[PDB]
Amino acid sequence: SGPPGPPGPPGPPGARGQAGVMGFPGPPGPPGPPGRDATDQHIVDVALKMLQEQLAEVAV
Amino acid sequence: GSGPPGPPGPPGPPGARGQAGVMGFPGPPGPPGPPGKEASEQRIRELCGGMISEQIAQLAAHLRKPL
Amino acid sequence: SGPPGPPGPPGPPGARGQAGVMGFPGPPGPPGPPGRAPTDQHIKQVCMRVIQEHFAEMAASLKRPD
Repeated sequence: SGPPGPPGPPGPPGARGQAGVMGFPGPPGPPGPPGRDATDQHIVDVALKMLQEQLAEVAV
Repeated sequence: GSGPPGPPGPPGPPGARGQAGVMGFPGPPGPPGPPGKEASEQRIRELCGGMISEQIAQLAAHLRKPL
Repeated sequence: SGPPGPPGPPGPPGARGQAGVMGFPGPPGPPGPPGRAPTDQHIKQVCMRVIQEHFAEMAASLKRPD
């Protein structure tokens, strides 16, 4: 004859949420170092060659 | 008299999605730049031909001068 | 003798997902700038230095004792 029962116990907790989204791609690396500057040696070698050539041409 | 408590409720909602991942590592440094091009012999000869010739001529005249 | 109760309330939300995986590594950097080539003026300056540095050899080739 009596009153209906209580609402039941709260349900079980839900499953774990899906893992987070992948992070942003890393930035491009820094630019490489500057190439070696051309040294003066290749100019010195030729200048010395010309000096010898022209000095010898005065000898003749 | 008074009723049994109802059956257990429905399962809860799935948890919130995880936080976004951390940014990836920066790339490696680029390759070194190409070496500076050397001047050709012809280019050097053209630029220094008259200079060397004038210097030799001036010196030759100076050393074979009479007082 | 009383009716059974209504079904309980919806349960807890689940625990939050684990953090996402780190992103892709970045691409390699660009190649460096080229080395510098000599200018016409620089070439002339070097040539004049060589003449000065070997002026002794030049004089000797043109004039010696006796």
